[PDB]
Amino acid sequence: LNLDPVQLTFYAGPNGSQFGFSLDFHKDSHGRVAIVVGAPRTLGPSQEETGGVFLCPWRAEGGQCPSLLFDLRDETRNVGSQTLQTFKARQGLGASVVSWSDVIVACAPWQHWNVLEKTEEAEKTPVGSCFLAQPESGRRAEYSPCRGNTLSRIYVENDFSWDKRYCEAGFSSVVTQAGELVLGAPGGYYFLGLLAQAPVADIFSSYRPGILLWHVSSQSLSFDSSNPEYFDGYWGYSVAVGEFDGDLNTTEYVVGAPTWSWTLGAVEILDSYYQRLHRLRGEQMASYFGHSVAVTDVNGDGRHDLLVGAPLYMESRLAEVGRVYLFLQPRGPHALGAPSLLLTGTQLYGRFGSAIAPLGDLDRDGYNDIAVAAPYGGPSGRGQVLVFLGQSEGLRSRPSQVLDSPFPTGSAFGFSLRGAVDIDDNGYPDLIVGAYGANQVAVYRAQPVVKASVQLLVQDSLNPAVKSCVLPQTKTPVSCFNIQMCVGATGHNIPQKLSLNAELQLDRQKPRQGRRVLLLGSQQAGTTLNLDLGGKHSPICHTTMAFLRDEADFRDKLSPIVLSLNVSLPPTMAPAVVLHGDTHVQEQTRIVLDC
Amino acid sequence: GPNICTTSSCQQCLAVSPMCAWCSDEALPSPRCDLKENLLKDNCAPESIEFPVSEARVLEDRPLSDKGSGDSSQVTQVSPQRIALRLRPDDSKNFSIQVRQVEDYPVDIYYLMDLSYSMKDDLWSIQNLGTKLATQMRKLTSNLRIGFGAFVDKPVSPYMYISPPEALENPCYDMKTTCLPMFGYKHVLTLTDQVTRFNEEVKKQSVSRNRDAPEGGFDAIMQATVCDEKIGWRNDASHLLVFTTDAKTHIALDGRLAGIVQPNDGQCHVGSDNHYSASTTMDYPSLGLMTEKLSQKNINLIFAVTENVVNLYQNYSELIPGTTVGVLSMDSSNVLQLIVDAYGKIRSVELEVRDLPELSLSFNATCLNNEVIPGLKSCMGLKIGDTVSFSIEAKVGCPQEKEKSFTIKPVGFKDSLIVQVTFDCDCACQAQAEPNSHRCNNGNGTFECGVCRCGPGWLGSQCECSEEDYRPQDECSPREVCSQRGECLCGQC
Ligand SMILES: *[C@@H]1O[C@H](CO)[C@@H](O[C@@H]2O[C@H](CO)[C@@H](O[C@@H]3O[C@H](CO)[C@@H](O)[C@H](O)[C@@H]3O)[C@H](O)[C@H]2NC(C)=O)[C@H](O)[C@H]1NC(C)=O
Ligand SMILES: *[C@@H]1O[C@H](CO)[C@@H](O)[C@H](O)[C@H]1NC(C)=O
Ligand SMILES: [Ca+2]
Ligand SMILES: [Ca+2]
Ligand SMILES: [Ca+2]
Ligand SMILES: [Ca+2]
Ligand SMILES: [Ca+2]
Ligand SMILES: [Ca+2]
Ligand SMILES: [Mg+2]
Repeated sequence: LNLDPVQLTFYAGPNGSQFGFSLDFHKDSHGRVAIVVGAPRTLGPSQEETGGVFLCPWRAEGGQCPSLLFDLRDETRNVGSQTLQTFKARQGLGASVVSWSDVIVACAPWQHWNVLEKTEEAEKTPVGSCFLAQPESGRRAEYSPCRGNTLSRIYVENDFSWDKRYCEAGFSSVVTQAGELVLGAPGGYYFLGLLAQAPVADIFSSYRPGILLWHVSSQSLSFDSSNPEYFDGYWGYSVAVGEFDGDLNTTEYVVGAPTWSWTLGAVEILDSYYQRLHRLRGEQMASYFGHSVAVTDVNGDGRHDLLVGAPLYMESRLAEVGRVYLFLQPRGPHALGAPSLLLTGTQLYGRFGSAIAPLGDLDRDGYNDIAVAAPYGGPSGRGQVLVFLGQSEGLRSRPSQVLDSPFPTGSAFGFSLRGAVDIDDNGYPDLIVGAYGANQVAVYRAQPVVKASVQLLVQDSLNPAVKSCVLPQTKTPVSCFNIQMCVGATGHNIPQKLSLNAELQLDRQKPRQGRRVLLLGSQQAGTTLNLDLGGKHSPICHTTMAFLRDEADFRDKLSPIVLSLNVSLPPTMAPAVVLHGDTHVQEQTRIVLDC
Repeated sequence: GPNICTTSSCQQCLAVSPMCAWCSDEALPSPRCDLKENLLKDNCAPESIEFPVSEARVLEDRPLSDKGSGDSSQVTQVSPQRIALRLRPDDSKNFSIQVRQVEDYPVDIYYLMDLSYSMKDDLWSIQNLGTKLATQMRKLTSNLRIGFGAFVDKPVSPYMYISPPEALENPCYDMKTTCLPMFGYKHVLTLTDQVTRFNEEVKKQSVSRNRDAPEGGFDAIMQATVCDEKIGWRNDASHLLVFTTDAKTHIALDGRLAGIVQPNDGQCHVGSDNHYSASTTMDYPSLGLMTEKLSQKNINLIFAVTENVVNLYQNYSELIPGTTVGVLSMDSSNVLQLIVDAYGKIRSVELEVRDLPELSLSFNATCLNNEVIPGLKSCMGLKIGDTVSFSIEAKVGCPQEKEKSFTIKPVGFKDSLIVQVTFDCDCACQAQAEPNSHRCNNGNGTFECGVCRCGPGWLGSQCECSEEDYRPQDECSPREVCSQRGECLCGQC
């Protein structure tokens, strides 16, 4: 709602693009936050297809960020017969970035790995990897469960089972609250999908430079499945962490399979033991249900809620426009299955739902908020971010704000969206929009929100011929009533330069020269006053006095008086304020005399 | 009868109701803005108001052919072809069109084959097909062009075996066999009627092998459709595209597995090498883009998929109108009958709307040829060359873009109709508007065909008074035309 569109933070990257495929907020232990962006198609050791990650300090003007190296070299180790080796060709370092407690985990899902066992070989297959690093410490603990030495003949022998040659671990990187790192591998089990879990502390403990194999304590890998629906399931395409079970103190992983059950799609909730507590499938085939998955409690009830993206949805306008499915967390026995809000974009081929970013209390509204992105939406397919507030009792169905791509067509503005981290540390979380091949990363800063609570004090009714008030000049006896207005500013971090303007309307329904009551001071049927609330918490109530003419004067006495007070922000750069809540009170006064 | 239109100027009376008119006489300022028959009753007999035309006048029409001689204009299937429409704002007009299948119709057929190892044997059953296909299609054509093309999958690392280096030269090295380097999509044989050249260009095909079941067929369909010049689709022909495969296929954004993210554009890249030049450097096409490009070029599509993946592919037919699925045999020796039934099923009428500008249309179940039987709506039973009647009710306010001509073209047939729909909303007197009517407040009133339209307080019949200034001037009465409260209420004086 309060995300500043007119001013944005622009971060540049390599001319080879991909700067913005994935990104996250690196929360420093000191309390600072900086944006870490993976560019999975930067230059290699010698102009090679590789990845790469940049670390941008949080700023406003922006610029060329420094680069954080993880691993770019074709290693080769001779374990007896097996001369195993790694290949950086199109590794994609930066396709998944997640940060936690001074550690950054950035993945290269398409990194290759071949083991030469004399004549036979393991084939140069994309096992993928995800490299961990504490930039302050400098320690690098690369993690790659799918790296192995089992030669291809063994795979071919029995049933091509328990394979990890092309798992592509790290297609989606997330980290729990405790620091446990979770990685997706869509290609695991012969292009079926597996997951990896390992403590970052344990990963750093068990890692040894040079050697290209380990087990790293009790790292938890997903179970291989022979179910036909899982074939080419593409599990671990997108992952997130949130609390969903009946017990606390445990972190669940939500994983998306956009091709589950013959491109139908699914999303699953897993514990650390991978018990599959809940699984919700898609509705439209080839709609890519699960491309991006987000976890946040926008309802404000505390219990986390689920958002699932289907950018390839074909709306029954059969127009290819994505859709975000919302799932509030209920208190039923087997609840959470039925979706509640189905948000759908407008621009054709917009891919509405490629990036769902939790935002938390974006506008100090008391409920969490979200930002969905359609990378090819908008007027001319540029791509647009749709901010949806909590609003309680569900989610804001309408876009509280629409952020337009300032990038040319095809930049896919809005592929990776992250929020839920107050970058301004002002109770107002910000948003970051990165896009694959964008070459630029945009950051939206939220602005203070002012809720208004408005009340009126007007006499309910009176005799038009009371004749108690006295006109100054003419000295005529007239009836009159007490008109007062009190508007107060609620919310957090309200700016002290507030200049709210209140406009009063007496007999609003009646037109001009059809009006009945009329102000003494200004001789007008309505005025605006600077009812500024800046610099104080108490409401301002400056009254007025409008006279009511004699019976014989007018004839609109049969019409009851309408007293509508409407408060609006001043019209006079960036407003830095968003009026919300009650802003128009129309308490009424009727005319009562005999009939 | 007070009616509704009575309860501002020439334009408003042409927009409030389809029936009421605005007497545009500057000699006489009665209901004025009311029903035209009432205007005759209140003596507006000349009816100076220029009503909107609100009817369709054709500009170009030709009779529907029966069998088709062969000329471009002698095989007319859709009547009419160019009409002009001038509906009034908020008015609905239903007009009928007649479409034909022209019976005999030259056909273009392109055969896309999954050149994977799993159906290499099937390629053998395809070696001698041109003679049989020509024999089975001669009865239902007069100029039958055929062409051939092959798809395997995107030749990228997760799908294409990349080591040992002999796998690049021979992907089936490990089974002690020789195959061809894997390719995305290649243009083997251009569209032609020469069966000898077809069976010559076949038998020269070497299959390849991919790592996984999902094939890259849709990326081949895209380039087959867009490269109309390369494939050689005729300007006037019944287009088909037979597509034979055994397993799943990749969809859009799957290229992230291969690391390629750029979505499928709308250009042709099949170059002189007759191969998909940018297969690796582009994502697989979405189903929506597939439907869009299969309907823009009228290229109907036929799915010859094995029994394993029928349900997967037939469900795509729902999301891609104009396509059919077929249970291809394991040996793929039944594709001849598959193409026969494809031509006998989808060419047997689909009405679809295109480039529609505030408009809405609906067809009232006319069909048949010129009759209207709501019972026999989805009766089918059409053999060939069937006329069909489609009466669409175009419903519209007044669009700001006065000039507009939208196109309606059915599925597959290139014969299209152009509706120059130009809504009439204003008046000729409105263009005149009499800006300085002498009788209206001393020659300053813009007498809009019956209404003065002037003055903040002097806005009467001659811009002289208003509902305001009500009080107990002597005209209708010595009060404030001129009576009790505001202008004049007769009897109240
Ligand atoms: C092609 O489309 C059809 C029509 O949707 C698919 O068949 C239907 O698939 C849905 C799954 O999306 C089935 O619903 C599920 O059924 C299971 C029982 O098997 C139930 O436990 C679930 O709660 C859910 O209701 C539906 O029964 C099924 N119906 C029929 C008539 O087949 C079909 O699967 C699609 N082909 C594919 C995906 O290859
Ligand atoms: C979580 O809370 C405390 C602190 O870790 C722990 O002792 C307790 O057992 C946990 N509660 C659970 C697992 O339900
Ligand atoms: Ca838990
Ligand atoms: Ca909930
Ligand atoms: Ca908020
Ligand atoms: Ca902030
Ligand atoms: Ca076969
Ligand atoms: Ca495959
Ligand atoms: Mg095959």
